[PDB]
Amino acid sequence: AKKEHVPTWLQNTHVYSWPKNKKNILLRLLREEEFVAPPRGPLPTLQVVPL
Amino acid sequence: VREPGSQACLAIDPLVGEEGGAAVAKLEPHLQPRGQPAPQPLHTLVLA
Repeated sequence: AKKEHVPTWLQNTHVYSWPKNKKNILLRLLREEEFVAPPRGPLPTLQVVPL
Repeated sequence: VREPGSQACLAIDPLVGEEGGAAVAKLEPHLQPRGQPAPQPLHTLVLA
């Protein structure tokens, strides 16, 4: 297949090539994000120094 | 004339928490390998 063979409305989502992206396909089916962001920390405390 | 001694300007610098920040983690599924004796589809034929 080639990109042109994907129906237009399907091009608005992720397109997985096989067998290149089989791990990505499995992750998609498992409904788990491939990258897990660390929790959002607190806003850094702000330090002021005179001049 | 007045002296800025007491009224001097202030610089600022955040207290970044990067030194103690957790890292971004990548997930990989442990594929059940076909290199190991994984099963296969039993395509059947008939001896007539």
